Amino acid sequence: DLHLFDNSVVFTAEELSCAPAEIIGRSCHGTSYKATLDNGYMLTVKWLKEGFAKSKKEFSREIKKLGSVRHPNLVPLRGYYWGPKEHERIMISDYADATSLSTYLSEFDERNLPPLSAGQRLNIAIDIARCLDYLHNERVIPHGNIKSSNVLIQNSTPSALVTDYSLHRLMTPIGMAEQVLNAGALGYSPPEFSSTSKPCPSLKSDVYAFGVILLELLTGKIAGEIICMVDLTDWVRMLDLEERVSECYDRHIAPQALDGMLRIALRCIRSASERPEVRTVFEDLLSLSS
Ligand SMILES: Nc1ncnc2c1ncn2[C@@H]1O[C@H](COP(=O)(O)OP(=O)(O)NP(=O)(O)O)[C@@H](O)[C@H]1O
Ligand SMILES: [Mg+2]
Repeated sequence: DLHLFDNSVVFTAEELSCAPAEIIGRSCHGTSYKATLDNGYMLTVKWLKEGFAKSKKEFSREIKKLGSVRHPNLVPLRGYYWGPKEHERIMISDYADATSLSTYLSEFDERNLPPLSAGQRLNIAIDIARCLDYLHNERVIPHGNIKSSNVLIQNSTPSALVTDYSLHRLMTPIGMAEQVLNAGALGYSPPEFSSTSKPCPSLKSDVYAFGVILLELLTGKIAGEIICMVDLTDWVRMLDLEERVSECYDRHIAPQALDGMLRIALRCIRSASERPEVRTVFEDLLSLSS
């Protein structure tokens, strides 16, 4: 059983299974593969861990809502595969020849790549806020899985792409708990998640996680790395109170835009009640490009 949302990208279930496939990576959700169709079309084949996918009726209903979600800065979801076995729960999207933000930030020196300039960092940030603006305001659906590994950097336009959106919409409580736990471990969970036994990703949690991304863009540090002081967000928050915010900036980059980005990032990581709406954040990041 293979379902395609549009007639734009068409293939068989037997064509997908007999396609040259290579592992992209593994996560809390499951594993990602790159599949190359006969005509050159490249797809992302994301297998959800067994027990993570909701029952067929709910999953189909929820994923069709996600299938209609389209934005230039969001990677298109083309379909899904539902097989006779319990492990055969696959989400199918476009494949982008890119490098993720976390891979760029951590392994840029090892690779040929030059560090991201101050302008590129502002640009990535605007492309992400643009996408969340649309999700939050027009579709009223949270991403809920924001992390630097879900931000893709490509040479072609648009420079930044957001992937793996709204997965909590398709999962059992088991699936959702594993996602929240992993986001907590990586540092993307807001302070209100501590007060709940079973917290759910939301429009509010997205703005928090977006704040952590802005901090990774500004410092050049991955969110889950411990710092001698300890938390990335705590580091910046502790440095700010001690009048030492400038010291957080990546040594590979100070343009006023970085300070603008910092004031926005700090607003994003405040309590739910003081946390700005995503349109305000998008507009404020956008004013920095002028
Ligand atoms: N198209 C891509 N180009 C480059 N890197 C990618 C691409 N897709 C995924 N990656 C990276 O490969 C790894 C696996 O991606 P993925 O399977 O989406 O897991 P994740 O991003 O770690 N977590 P999640 O998406 O929430 O399940 C991550 O380090 C991604 O940043
Ligand atoms: Mg991903």
